[PDB]
Amino acid sequence: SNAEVKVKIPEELKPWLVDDWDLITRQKQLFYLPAKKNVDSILEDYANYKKSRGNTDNKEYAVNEVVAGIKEYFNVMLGTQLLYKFERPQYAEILADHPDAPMSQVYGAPHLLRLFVRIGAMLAYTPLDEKSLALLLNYLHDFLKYLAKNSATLFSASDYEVAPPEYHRKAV
Amino acid sequence: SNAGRQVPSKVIWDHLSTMYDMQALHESEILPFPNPERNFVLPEEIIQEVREGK
Repeated sequence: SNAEVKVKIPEELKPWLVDDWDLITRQKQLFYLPAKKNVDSILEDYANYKKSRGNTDNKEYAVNEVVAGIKEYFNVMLGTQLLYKFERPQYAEILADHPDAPMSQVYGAPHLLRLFVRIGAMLAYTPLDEKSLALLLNYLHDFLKYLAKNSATLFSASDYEVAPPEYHRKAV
Repeated sequence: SNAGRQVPSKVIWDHLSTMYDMQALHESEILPFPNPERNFVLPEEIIQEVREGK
């Protein structure tokens, strides 16, 4: 009966969420490669976007640190709460092959959407008031709005390649 | 572990909270996040909205 937080994940991006899921589970495809269109770059893109429309000091750092918040929020969930058990092989693979590159970079945009899906659940166990949460969800939804807007040239799920039987040997 | 300046909970949310007097809340309820390893799965409502929506 717990009154958990109800956050509407952008229905523009719901097809993409199901697509990503479909790829991993149903299509048996994995994302083993570093994307150039990465989370941090999109974060910066959004951060500068809010500044280019209206050059301000007061909202500048606001966007800046909220973006940094998404960064750290993503870092604390990426490999643990935002990953499938089938992505464990590719995780260790990419991590070993590119131990210099951050996971917020290599996993590209597709893995970004997962953050908002799990964050709403974890924030249900840490319930602040409606007002503080509202400002958080405000900027989160604002980001998601822009995210979905540019999503056509943002997300590339087509990089998911079907994992061969020999690759499955690292999942069993 | 190393190169970790305490917690982001009091560097980012430091300003965010002080700007909103939300300090109270994030001081009483701090963010450690003992986040375990969990298979991401997907909420069924999204799946049915996309697939079974018609």
